[PDB]
Amino acid sequence: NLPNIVILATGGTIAGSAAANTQTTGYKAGALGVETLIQAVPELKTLANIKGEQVASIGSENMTSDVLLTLSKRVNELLARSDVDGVVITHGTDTLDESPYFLNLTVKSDKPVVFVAAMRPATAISADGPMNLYGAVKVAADKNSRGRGVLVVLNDRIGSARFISKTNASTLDTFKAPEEGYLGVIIGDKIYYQTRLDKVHTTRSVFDVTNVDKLPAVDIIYGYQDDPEYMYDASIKHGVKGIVYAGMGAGSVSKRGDAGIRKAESKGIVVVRSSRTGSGIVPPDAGQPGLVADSLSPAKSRILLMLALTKTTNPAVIQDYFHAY
Amino acid sequence: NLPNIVILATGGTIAGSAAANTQTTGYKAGALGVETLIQAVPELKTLANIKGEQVASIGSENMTSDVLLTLSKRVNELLARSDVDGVVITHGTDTLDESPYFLNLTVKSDKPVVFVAAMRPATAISADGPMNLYGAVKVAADKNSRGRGVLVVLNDRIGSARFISKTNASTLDTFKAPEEGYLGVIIGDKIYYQTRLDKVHTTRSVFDVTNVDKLPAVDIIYGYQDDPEYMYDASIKHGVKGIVYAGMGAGSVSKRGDAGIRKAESKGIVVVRSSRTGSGIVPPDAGQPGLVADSLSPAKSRILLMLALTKTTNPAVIQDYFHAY
Amino acid sequence: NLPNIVILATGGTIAGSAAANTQTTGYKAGALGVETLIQAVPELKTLANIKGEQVASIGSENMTSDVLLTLSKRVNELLARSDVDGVVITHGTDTLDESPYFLNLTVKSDKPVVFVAAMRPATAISADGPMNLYGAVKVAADKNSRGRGVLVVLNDRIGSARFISKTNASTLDTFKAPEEGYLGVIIGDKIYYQTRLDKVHTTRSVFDVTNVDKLPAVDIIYGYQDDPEYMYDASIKHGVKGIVYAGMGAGSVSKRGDAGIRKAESKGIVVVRSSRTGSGIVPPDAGQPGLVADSLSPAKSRILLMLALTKTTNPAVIQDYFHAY
Amino acid sequence: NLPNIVILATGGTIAGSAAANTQTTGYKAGALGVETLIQAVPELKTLANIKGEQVASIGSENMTSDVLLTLSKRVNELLARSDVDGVVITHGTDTLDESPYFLNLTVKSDKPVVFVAAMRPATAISADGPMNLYGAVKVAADKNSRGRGVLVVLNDRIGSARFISKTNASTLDTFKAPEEGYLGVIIGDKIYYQTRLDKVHTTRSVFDVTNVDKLPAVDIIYGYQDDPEYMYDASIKHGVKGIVYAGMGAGSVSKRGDAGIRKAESKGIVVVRSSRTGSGIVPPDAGQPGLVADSLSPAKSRILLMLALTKTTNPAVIQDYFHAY
Repeated sequence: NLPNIVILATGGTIAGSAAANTQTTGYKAGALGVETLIQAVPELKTLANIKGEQVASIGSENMTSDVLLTLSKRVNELLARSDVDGVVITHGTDTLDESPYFLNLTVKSDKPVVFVAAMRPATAISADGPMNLYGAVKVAADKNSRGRGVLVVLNDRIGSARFISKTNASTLDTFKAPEEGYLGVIIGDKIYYQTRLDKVHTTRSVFDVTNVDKLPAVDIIYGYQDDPEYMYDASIKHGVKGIVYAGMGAGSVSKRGDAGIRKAESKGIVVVRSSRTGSGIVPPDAGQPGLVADSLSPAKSRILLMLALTKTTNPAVIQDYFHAY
Repeated sequence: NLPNIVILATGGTIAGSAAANTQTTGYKAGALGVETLIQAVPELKTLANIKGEQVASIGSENMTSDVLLTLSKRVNELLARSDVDGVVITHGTDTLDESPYFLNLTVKSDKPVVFVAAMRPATAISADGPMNLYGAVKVAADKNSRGRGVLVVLNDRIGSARFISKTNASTLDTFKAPEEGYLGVIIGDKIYYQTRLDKVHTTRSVFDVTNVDKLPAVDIIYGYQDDPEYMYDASIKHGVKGIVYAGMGAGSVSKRGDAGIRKAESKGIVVVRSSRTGSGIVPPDAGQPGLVADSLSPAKSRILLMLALTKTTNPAVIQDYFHAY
Repeated sequence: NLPNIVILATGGTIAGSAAANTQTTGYKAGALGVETLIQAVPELKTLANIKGEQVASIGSENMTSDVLLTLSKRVNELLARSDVDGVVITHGTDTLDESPYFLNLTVKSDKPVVFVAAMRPATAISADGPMNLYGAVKVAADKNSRGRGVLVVLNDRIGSARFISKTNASTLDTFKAPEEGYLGVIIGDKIYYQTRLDKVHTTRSVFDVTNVDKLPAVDIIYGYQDDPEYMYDASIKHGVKGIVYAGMGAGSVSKRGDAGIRKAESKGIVVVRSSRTGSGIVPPDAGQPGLVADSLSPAKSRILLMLALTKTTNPAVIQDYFHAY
Repeated sequence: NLPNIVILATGGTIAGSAAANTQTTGYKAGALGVETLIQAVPELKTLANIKGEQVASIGSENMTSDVLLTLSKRVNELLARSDVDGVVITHGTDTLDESPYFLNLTVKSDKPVVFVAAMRPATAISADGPMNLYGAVKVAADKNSRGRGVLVVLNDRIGSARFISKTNASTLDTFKAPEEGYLGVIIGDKIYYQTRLDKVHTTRSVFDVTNVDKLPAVDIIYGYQDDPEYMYDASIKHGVKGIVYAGMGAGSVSKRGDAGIRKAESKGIVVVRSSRTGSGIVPPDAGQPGLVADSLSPAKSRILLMLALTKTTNPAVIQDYFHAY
């Protein structure tokens, strides 16, 4: 009859009370076990019988690469059984830009992996966690929802981890993607799909971390009007593997940045040019240094280069990774 | 008799030749002087009396603050003359997020000041520089554009320096303000205003740069998963007078981020928290260090802090501007 | 000390209950009365001294000019009082395009008049009503909200009754103004104002229905590829005094439409040309019949023609109200 | 060994002319021919072997279904050959909502079929036609464009026909798909794809007009506050085969509208309910009459209904096409 699904908790807002009926102020978030959540929404049972686990309880601001490593692995572990049809994961709102994209490059299965969260506290007037969680499961248990990549579900929308991001600081509808749109929507208890991702992911993925201990170090440097050359000397003097330049316009550099990058490359450090605008593609130009991010954002570019460096260190191949993913 | 407008040049995309026709990726900017641009469109003389003089002729991504001053002083002295009705400045698009906001805070006259740029080489198949210029001048020569704050014209749109920025990396409809919209639009050789900036500016700005000669130093640090903290130590060790932070949401800070921000504040450095999303408001929170930017972007916030520091240091008074400007 | 405001209810998708709590669709609108709505949110009592009046109890789509005319009268002479600082109104979203704009033209006061609603049933898992209603009272209770026009608060945003509209059939963030933005934003128990409408309204309006009891009948015709010309005949043979056209391009006409308009005009009746695209300007064009709606949508345009015809019949004058209002 | 591409001209705004270089509101359309438009863009020779063929010289305002059925076949006939690789179609802009979706249901192949237009006259400053046509032939000639469905190309974008629509009325960047997005983009002489349509089309379609001479008439009725019922009889009394209801809210009908509907559904015709909002889905509702569009606009809903009326007449059958195309 009903399918079996597992909820993996990491903290967040959906599982976090405030101190007032309408308190949307800096409070302590992520203070809820996976046991209670079952309670609050007993309507979940009509959808599918569920089992819960506790993977952690830390703010998304402090989510770390170490955890993503432990998470991806576990995920593959449970997705491999016959009594596990899908997986839902509660997570923070501040870094939901990175976490769901990392598993997109490392889970080896067709069975659904869905992230869910909330902008309003669980005690706020008109809290969204309930209904966002309710629909996050529904898509998990759906047959048609298979083989579409890692998904993100908030505000009645269904979007891919390759495109979505938090576009506004504190609004309910922050997550979106101007250019790419959504995958599908959830209306009237029914689900409607509209489009499919046209990039490589999950199964066809070449990245595997079945047995990796630590990832390389990758920094992000902003580009502005009077940017400091010395900001570069640091990461270098700390031996990081790669650097992601979040630059002006389509990743342009000043005579101070054009200089620092070279200094870095010589030392064997890989650099990638991304934009600071928030949308669009950065094209290539032999008149400038470094490699070029496709239409990946600073945040997601770091997540790519980090895994692209455990495989190889050859520019050509790397560059070709940014256009295929 | 027709109006008196002057067009101060700086050269950018609008005045930069390409190697071929369809080539709109590899080129040189600040290669074509004012004069020629004036020639390319003989229809401009139907709108006003044009006068032009070069000042920079350099790519947008390499402009420093010591040059901005020169510009503000230059435009004020031209606006005080009983025989000048408006100004029109050309600039690149890369750092067109900063420049406009600077004059909008230092120019002391209700007479019109219009910035203008292009997204393709003047040699592209359907170059926009032409129509955008005629369109900028039309606005400046209007008698109703007076007292509206610094203006930026592109793609037939009229926008406010305080809100407008480059959202996309390559498209030509890149400049927009999702939550704020535009002040006016130009359709059919006709102008239509619809809203007015509701913040402090120009004629009523408490800042006056007319007698200084060197602005303070201000850096910008990014916020992401696993972020380092030696970045902060770098700026402290070089004498920065203030730091802008690009939070992960409502400006959240990580464990290491919390740490860095304090070392700086403990040494006389003022730090303002902005946001890496793109649009939105960072709210006050006594559970974190530094000040909060209203809804200004990391880029724009840095410009407002430079000036702030040339008149004070009382953190309390600094917070108030961000809310009013 | 504590301000005091009055609440006027007229049913709507915010007063509807449903068989279950997971029923987004399929509910009876206009089930509860103002009484209940206040009892649900005990926080309101901490913002002001509330009071209500169940003027009607229906659903958005059955609203009628009769009801409108009444509603405007009852608010005028209640804002005239000294014991009333502001008034909030509850309404469906199915026609919130038309109700706010009507009052925006007929209310004679600088005091706050706020419209509010919700997209999902009061019985639903995360009904948006409670918080929407909390904010509506909040903006009415403020004093810096004076002389701004008729406001409409929904989903934490403050939009002007002249630019806002339902842009999506079922989403919970359906009200927005692509080219004009929002006036302010409610965040962290604070309201932030950014812009001001720049067209005539309220106190400076020349339309006063105080001594009127019947408005002219106006229809709306759509423009598509094989549009028939007999629809105009049918409207002409019913008395109507004016038709709003919902043209294809920027008011483009068909052969069947040219013949159409041309026919009714001679029959002494005014026709305005609007567009079906949902935003933008409709330029003059002496080579095409009828007048031109500035940037008013078919519905906003119909509201402006009824009122327009109570004070005149001159084509020329009506053609100026469309550029100023 | 570049491909062979044919250009079927229909005239449109991309072939329009005027007097002064600044004219962009009063001009004749289609005035130019396929011959001269190519003479204007030599760089095309670089991409493929081209031919031109005139089929009409009117504007999008006057496109009747007669022509469409004619065009629909000449394309199929022209694509079944081997000396034909890709074909481009020059159109106006007023009804580019319709035409593309018509062919998307009737062409039986996998070869590219792209539409292209321009919002400015050819005589205009910074005219957008040339760069547009260049990018249009560009995609057709490419081989990774097969099996992706009919494509619309303007202002550097490649969007789908089941989603694209004219958003703004006069802007140069009008064509958008708020919730769906673009399939690909064109930056620096290189194509970038990212999204795939997820619905039945071209080949898999179950529609063929190869043996059709005349199509069934379908009219659209708008939805507003005080709507007339005498509007439904006008059609019923004229032999309409179908009616699309552009309903307020999510297809919401008014008391008067409810009567006119049943009144017709009983006589014999078929009726579908869409939205006047511009986007979103209309859910199923037993409490209301008629069929429900999926998330198709009134414009597109008609074409579909009209083509489905050449096959079956069973209500339940048709409701199933709206969910699938």
